[PDB]
Formats: sequence, structure tokens, C-alpha cells
Amino acid sequence: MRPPQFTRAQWFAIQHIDSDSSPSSSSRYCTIAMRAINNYRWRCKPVNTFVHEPLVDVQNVCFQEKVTCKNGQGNCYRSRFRMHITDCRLTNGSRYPNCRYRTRPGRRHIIVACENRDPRDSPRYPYVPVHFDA
Repeated sequence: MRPPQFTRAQWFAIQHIDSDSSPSSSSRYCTIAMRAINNYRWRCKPVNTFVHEPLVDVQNVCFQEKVTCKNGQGNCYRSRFRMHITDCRLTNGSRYPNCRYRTRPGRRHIIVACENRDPRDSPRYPYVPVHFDA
């Protein structure tokens, strides 16, 4: 479950946005970057994608191409441009708290579900991404 102390938009950013990414080209990037996520979980997260772009550019996807969400509801949006991403996949020997990941950089269009900010989210960003849809 999402940790209740974080809004939907906050938890999306924690798990999926890394705008300060100079060690992402390292093979250890995922093992390092997943720690902060797994600290709020009871088992190593098996798979996780980070988007390596400035926050504003990820948020701006919410104003790009509207596409149907996998669940058929809400509002999802596909980035006009491909974005830098890193896919992180848990290794088979991993067992919490020792979570080791394979790091797989790439570039893809991202699809995000977006919605109005929570009251606890900054009012500077009225409409924000809350999930990946692909």
C-alpha cells in the first residue's frame, strides 16, 4: 500500500522521478536508488521504473497526448517525446532487507495518470502525475 504519510503524487515522485541523476549510468544505480522506496515496504519491490528528467518536464506530460488508461478511467497522457528512463529489476537472490537490482537504462514514451493535487501537495502544481500506466 502507499504509505499514508505520502500523497499519491508524492509517492509517485519518490518512486518514479529522479531529476538529479548523474550516477544513473552506474550499474549500481538501482540498488542505491531503491533503498528509500524499500524502507517503506516489507519486501523488496520486484520492479520499478525511474524517469530521469526535470520534475517540470515529467509533470508537463499531464498536458500532452490524452490516451485511454489501462483501467479505462481517469485521465492518462503519453509524452510527446521519449524520455530517459531506468528500469530496475530485483535479482532472484534478494530477500529483504538485502535488495539488489539490475539496472537497465532506456528511452521510451511514458504514459502517466494525472489528477488534481491533494490538499497536502504544493499549490504550485495543480494537476500532477500519480501512476505510470505503462
